[PDB]
Amino acid sequence: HHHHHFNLPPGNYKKPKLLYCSNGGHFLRILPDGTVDGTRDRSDQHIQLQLSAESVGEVYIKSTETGQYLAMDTDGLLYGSQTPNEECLFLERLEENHYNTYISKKHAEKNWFVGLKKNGSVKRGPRTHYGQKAILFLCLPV
Repeated sequence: HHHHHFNLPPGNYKKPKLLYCSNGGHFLRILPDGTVDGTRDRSDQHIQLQLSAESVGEVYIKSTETGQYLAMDTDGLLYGSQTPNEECLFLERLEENHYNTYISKKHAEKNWFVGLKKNGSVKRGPRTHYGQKAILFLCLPV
């Protein structure tokens, strides 16, 4: 049983990508200390990510620089995990036909997305929802 639709973006896990949030034009970054936030500096060595498919529609977002896994905790907070756990899986879905959205699999029913606010700060799960511009990402080439 699904809580969401199954419109998926075509395969793009071959090479490393940059998760660009159109909302404020920031790049998703996972700092060495496990901190996650946004930055417009495309030359930043920590915005380069590598997605991997676990199950059709399920992905892992990993830092090529530090090797950390993007993850969302029970309070809806994003962080960088040293090991893959059930909080690192995201349902990568197509939104508005051409954007990408990443839903916490663990909290899929509550509709918790990966989102960046216009000031580049990470948005909290419960504060995200369909229809926002913070949940709309685009995988750009490194």
